[PDB]
Amino acid sequence: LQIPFAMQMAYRFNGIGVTQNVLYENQKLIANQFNSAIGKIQDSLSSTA
Amino acid sequence: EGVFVSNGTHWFVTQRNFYEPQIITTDNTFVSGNCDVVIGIVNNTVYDPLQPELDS
Ligand SMILES: *[C@@H]1O[C@H](CO)[C@@H](O[C@@H]2O[C@H](CO)[C@@H](O)[C@H](O)[C@H]2NC(C)=O)[C@H](O)[C@H]1NC(C)=O
Ligand SMILES: *[C@@H]1O[C@H](CO)[C@@H](O[C@@H]2O[C@H](CO)[C@@H](O)[C@H](O)[C@H]2NC(C)=O)[C@H](O)[C@H]1NC(C)=O
Ligand SMILES: *[C@@H]1O[C@H](CO)[C@@H](O)[C@H](O)[C@H]1NC(C)=O
Repeated sequence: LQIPFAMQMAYRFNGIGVTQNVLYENQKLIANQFNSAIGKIQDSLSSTA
Repeated sequence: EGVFVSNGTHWFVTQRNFYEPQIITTDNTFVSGNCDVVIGIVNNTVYDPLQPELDS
């Protein structure tokens, strides 16, 4: 079933006892922390085998 | 609980796993802040169940 990704992430936050509005009020921060955390994976794997 | 959906003219809340459309009210929704922060918020009436009582 298709669903917008920022609505999937609100359901996923609601599953850890954190109220949905926490995502929508912080979506920029949460997206930047995610994109930055993915960036560290490439640096980690590139840094050492 | 559940999600907002529209049939193209009206907005309903409904549960995530079985389509059962309900009127959007202050009972089935909770508030937080003003319109300005949220990406993709939309405008609709939210019904107040107390108003028929305040009509008395
Ligand atoms: C979206 O849902 C609403 C409510 O079911 C539909 O509006 C009703 O339509 C019937 C039949 O035309 C009328 O008898 C009711 O009086 C209408 N109610 C209201 C509140 O307007 C609406 O037609 C649906 N939209 C579409 C595109 O099907
Ligand atoms: C939701 O509705 C409000 C009014 O109820 C809209 O606010 C107006 O928007 C225009 C354009 O930005 C401004 O010129 C008016 O001064 C606003 N009025 C108020 C009272 O703030 C708002 O644009 C609507 N939002 C959407 C997404 O349609
Ligand atoms: C949704 O995507 C369209 C482009 O397909 C864009 O014009 C619109 O502004 C977007 N709305 C939101 C809430 O992101």
